[PDB]
Amino acid sequence: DAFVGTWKLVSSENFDDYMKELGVGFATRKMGGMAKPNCIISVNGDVITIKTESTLKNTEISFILGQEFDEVTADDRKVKSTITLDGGVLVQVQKWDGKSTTIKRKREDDKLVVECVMKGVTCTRVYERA
Ligand SMILES: O=C(O)[C@H]1CCCC[C@H]1COc1ccc(Cl)c(Cl)c1
Repeated sequence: DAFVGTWKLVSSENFDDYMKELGVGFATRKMGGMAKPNCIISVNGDVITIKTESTLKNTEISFILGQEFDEVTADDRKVKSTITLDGGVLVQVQKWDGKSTTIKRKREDDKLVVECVMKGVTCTRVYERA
C-alpha cells in the first residue's frame, strides 16, 4: 500500500538507548547500532510480510492484521506480537515477560518513519525508498 516497497535506513535517533531499555547486551547493541538495514514490505491478500535485511542479521515476519503471532526478534526475544492498522499507521506491540514495546510505522512525505517506545525511551528511525 503506502507501505509496500524496499526501504533503506537513512537516520536513527536514540536506538542505543531503546535497545538498552529492552535489555540488549553491549555486543548486540554495538552490531545493531551501526547496521543500516533495508526493510522490504509486501502484501498478498490478508498477509503482510516485513523483511529486514542487513549484513550481519536478517529477520522476517508475516502476519494478518489483528491476529497475534509468535516472533523471535533480532535480539532473540521470544515475543507475542500484534499488528493493527490505525489511521494509516501500522501499530505493532510486542509482549513478553509482562513487558511490552510498541513500534509504529508511518508514511510521511518521502519517508517511512518508525517510532519505537520502551518505557521512557522513544527512538525514531527513518527509511527512504531504495
Ligand atoms: O528499524 C526497525 O525496523 C526497528 C523495528 C523494531 C525493531 C528494531 C528495529 C529493527 O532494528 C534492527 C537493527 C539492526 C538490525 Cl541488523 C536488524 Cl536485523 C534490525
